[PDB]
This record gives sequence, structure tokens and C-alpha cells, in this order.
Amino acid sequence: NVSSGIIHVSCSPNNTIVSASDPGGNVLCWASSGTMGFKGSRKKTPYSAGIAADKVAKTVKEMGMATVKLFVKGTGRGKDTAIRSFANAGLSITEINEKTPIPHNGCKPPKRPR
Amino acid sequence: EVKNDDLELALKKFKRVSLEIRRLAQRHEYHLRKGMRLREKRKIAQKKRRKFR
Amino acid sequence: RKNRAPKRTVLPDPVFNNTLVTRIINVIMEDGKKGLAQRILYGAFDLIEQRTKEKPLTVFERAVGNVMPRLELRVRRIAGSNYQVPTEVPQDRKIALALRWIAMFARKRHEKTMLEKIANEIIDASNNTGAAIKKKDDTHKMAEANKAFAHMRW
Amino acid sequence: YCRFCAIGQLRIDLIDDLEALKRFLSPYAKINPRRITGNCQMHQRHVAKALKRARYLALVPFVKD
RNA sequence: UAUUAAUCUAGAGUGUGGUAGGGAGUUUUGGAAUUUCAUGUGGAGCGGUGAAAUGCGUAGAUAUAUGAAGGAACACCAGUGGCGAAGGCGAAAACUUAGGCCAUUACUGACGCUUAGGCUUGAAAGUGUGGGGAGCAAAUAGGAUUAGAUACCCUAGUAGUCCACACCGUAAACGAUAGAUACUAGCUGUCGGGGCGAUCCCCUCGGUAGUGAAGUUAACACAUUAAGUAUCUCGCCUGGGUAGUACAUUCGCAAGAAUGAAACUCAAACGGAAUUGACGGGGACCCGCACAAGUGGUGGAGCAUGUUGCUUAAUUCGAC
Repeated sequence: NVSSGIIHVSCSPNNTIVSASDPGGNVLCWASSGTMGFKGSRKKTPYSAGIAADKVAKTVKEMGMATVKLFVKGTGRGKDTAIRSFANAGLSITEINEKTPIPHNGCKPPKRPR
Repeated sequence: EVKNDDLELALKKFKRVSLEIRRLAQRHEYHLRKGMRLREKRKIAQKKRRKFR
Repeated sequence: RKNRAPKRTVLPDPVFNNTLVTRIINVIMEDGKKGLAQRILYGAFDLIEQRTKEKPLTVFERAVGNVMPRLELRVRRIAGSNYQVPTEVPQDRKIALALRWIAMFARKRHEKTMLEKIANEIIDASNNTGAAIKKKDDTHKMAEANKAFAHMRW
Repeated sequence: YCRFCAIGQLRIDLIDDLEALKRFLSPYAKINPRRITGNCQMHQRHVAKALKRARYLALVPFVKD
């Protein structure tokens, strides 16, 4: 709803989630690469992530976000296609933010993929 | 990482340090022993040093 | 480790003064002999021009241009699943596939002499009546689905 | 490329010389390695401890990217 | 020489002055944030793999930002870096202090040297003791898959990883290279210290490295930091499988540690390394309807041959 909100993009080893929020910590709309139904290796494709992020980009373009804050999160095949999906949908890139946390073994992650 | 005011140029200079920090965090997101971590890290460091010297 | 080897074709036919007609004659060539195929294609063009009243050559070239393919596949597996690398295929194979599709879809009717049905199929492929145009459309659409598998190198 | 003991003072605290430290710094919580600035062991101690000390006192981004 | 009677420094070293190590410990916080709770919005997905599923979501998610709490560990700096007795030392900040690097006819005048016995320390699992436990994984448990998963996949997940105490005191603590000691072509690097001087270059000595001479391991190679050279002291060592078994003895309730035969049996060792190859289920170069790109048939129909097989009086026999 704000003139410049955020659309946070998370790239989990399977899926690409795009969630559009106001800066006051209020997500007003959402999409994901599981919404259109692709599962596994297909929803990790750049096309799936781009189509998932284009939906939130357009709907925030109409509902009040002319531009957006470009928060990139994670690494993968859909980490940056979301950014261009936002850009082409009217959300010009005011700035980019790679706010990925850098932990220091504050946990013990479970068994590592093989 | 933050590179502002440009859609592609500052973003192009962004992506380098962006992926650097992303990989730096990624190699800290799984439990492992000091042995393999240090051995591989110093192997890469010595590879870069020999390529440099 | 075979390198690039050039493709070969034959001379045009005076009915159209084009190589596509002669290549269709080659493909539809039964008895291994091209006289019967040449007669079949001549009658086909006559029945093309007497149906819908349109000039046979532009119809035939529009058919071969709208059946036009644009892809070939290089298969590769990761661990238990095989995907595709879209590769640029030489134009010789492109026109060959177009003409072969025309020829194969020309004779898939059993009602009369082959002449009328081959003429009707050439007309249909020219007027984009789905017999092989759908293949081109599907290749163009899946060119936005297999490039994802082409991007990552597993 | 040696940097400290030529532009520094051999006694590096945060104040009065923070710019030579920030030269191996960015607001991104990183320090230039020896491949860019090949300072010796004591100069590397200087830059490491002092820069993470400025991060520690909330002068420059501790981990913040 | 073992001894005695004295001295001299140069071995032990000590003194002075310059003098550095993520040295240890002690004492603090700071953050990436992990998890949880409330503020909320969101309106059907999240999640995981090689593949999905299990699992999580509609007491309002995915996710997001604030605030608050509890635990864990500290992005870069991290070094042909230094130090610490090995064990090890890296978010920073302080203190006690071991010890270090440089040069001292400087001082006792051999005070030396090691080390069976002996003293101390000793990653860690895992033991119980008190907290929180943020997270997860031994074990355990479901869905896969499998010829089967408590193996490789994940979710749930405890001991534990965290800390305080002991004990466990073993490690790839192995450089499979002992400690003290003195010496051996160089060369190219680094760090620290001393001198010097825009920096610097440079010299000195160590530390930290290497190719390689000489020298030395069958060989692989080490090589001024030796596996080179030599003195004092100690520990380990004679065939395999038995076997570190079996016993005795012990340290700790707790997990473990030293320990040491032999019966029987076999000529070496799933032996070591210079040499050759295929494989790669680690990889690499170059040709090849070998593949694909395709074109047509066959296995599906019929037909003749050829074969397997059965059979009798042969269904001849070799070829598979």
C-alpha cells in the first residue's frame, strides 16, 4: 500500500517464495512457485520464479506501490529473476539490498543434502 | 549489500560482493568440523596464492 | 567425434522452379522412383489451384514456412532424470523436417485417390489448419520451458 | 602491498587513525586481504583487531550488509 | 675420566638494553541472528531430495518488521603468519603472567645433558552432578528407493553439542621424523627483532618455507627446519593370521586407558614404493549411423531358411 514497499524473495532448496509487504511489517499480498503447481525440479527453474514474482509485482503496482524496495535473499536460479520481474512491472529499482544474515554456527543445521 | 540509484550498472557492481557475502554466509549454514573446512579453505587460498605468485 | 558434415539436396522441378517441390517428390517417392511421385505432386498442385482458387506455389511455400521448425534436442541426465538442451539446428534439417511433415500428413487419409488428400493437406498446412502448425507453435512455447533446463549445467 | 608502518603510527587505536583502518573497510563488514593490501603480520593485527573493535564499539557495521 | 684441590667462560644459562605471539587464563560486552511470545497483514500453500513423499500451514500461513526474552558460536582480517610443551590459539575489548626474537670477553664458574621410575598436563566422545537447551543430529521412529534403510533423502528427534566439577587422560596428539647440543652449496619468499635511512633498498639473526648440491632413505624423496652430520639420555622393533587375544594387576561408581602370552595354523603381509596399463562407480585427448539428427522395417501378420528344444527309426554333426 505504501508508495515504496518491499517484496522479499526467499529461495529454499525447492521453491521460490515472493511475499510483498509494507515497510511497517505488514504483508498485503503473496505468491510462490508452488502456487501455479510446479513441484520439485520444475519449481526451481528460473521461469517458475519469474512468473511467481511477476504476480506480486503487478498487484503491488496497482494496489499502491509505484516502486518497491528490492530485497534480495538467498542464492539460486530464481534469486534475481524476481528483481527483473519487479522492474518490468513498473517497480523501478530504487535500490538493492542483500540483507542475507551471516550466522556463526548459532544452531546445528540437520543432515546436509547429498 | 546495497548498491543504489542504478538499475543495471550499480547492480552489476553489486552482484559480485552480493554473491561473495552470500557464499560466505552459506558455508556457515551447515554444521561441520574444523578439519575439512580449514583444509579446503586453505587449499583454495594456496591455489590463489600460487596463481598470484 | 564426427565433425560438421555438409548436407546435400537435388535440383528444382520446373512445375515451381523451387527445391521444395523436388524434395517433396523425393520424400513421397514410392517404388524408390520419382516419376510416380512427380505425377502425384503435379496432380496435387492442380487440385490445390482448383480448390479455393489460389496459386499453388505461394500456398506450398506458405505451408513449408509455417510448418517451419526451429529446434533439436541434446539429452542429458543428472542422476535419474533426463532433460534437454535446445540446440540450434542447421536450416537444412529445418526445411527437411518441414517437408517431411508435409509429406507424412499429406497421405493420412483413406477415402479417394491420394491426389485430393495431398492437395487438401497442403492447403490446410498453408491455411494453418492444425496438422503440423501446432508442432511449430508447441516448439515455440516449449522454447520458454526447456531453456530453463538448458541454463543449469548438471 | 604494505600499508601500515608507512602511513600509520605503529600504535593503532580507533581514534586519530580510523581512516587508514577504514581503507581496508566498507560499510559491509569485510577487511581487504593480503591479495589487495599485503600488509605484514603486525599490520594485519592492527587492521583486524582495530576494525572489528570499531565494529565492536558501534562505529562501523559489525556484520550489517 | 669416576674422585679431589682451585680458577676461566663458552655449554645451563643469567644480566642489561631493545623486544614481538589469535599464548593461556581471568573479566566484560556487541552483533549476524537461531528459537519463542505479542503487535499485525496475508488468504492456500510452506517444506525436503537424484526423484518425490514424510513433515509443517486455515487457534491465520508463506513471509514480513518492531519489541521482549533464553541458549549457541563469533562474517572479513587469517597470511610459502607468529606463538603456545603437544593438546591448540581468530567478534572485539582490558588485566595477571608462562614463554619469545635481537646483541652483549658482560656473572656463578660446568653450576650441564637427557631420561627408565617419578611430577604435572592432556582434543574429544560419553558419565553423573545444577541451569537454561537456540538449534540439531547416536540411538529411535515414517515416507521413499532398494534385493532391504536405524546407510546415502528428509521430517520428528534424545544423549550430546553449552557451561561449572571431577573421571573418561585416548586421537590421523603422526612430521607415523624424541629431548638437550654443535656443524652442512645455494637460491627464491615471509614474519619478528637489532641498525640505518621519504618509504624503501640493504645488512644481522632467528622463526617460518620450498627446489636442489652434498649427504641420506631399496624406492617414493628429505635436504640448512633432513630422513645430512655427529655426542649424552631415553622409548619403540623380528614373519602373517591367532593378536593386544587370554590372564594378572591396576586409575575413574560412571565412558574408557596401559596390559600381554599361547594353543592351532600359513611363507608373507587386502605389505611398501621407482614400471606399465583399463576402469573410474575421480577424471582427460583424438577418430568412429557408435548415438542423436533422422530414414524406413522388423519383434506384432504371413513366409523360407537358420537355430534352441522335443521326438522317433534320423530329425547328422561343429558354430551359440
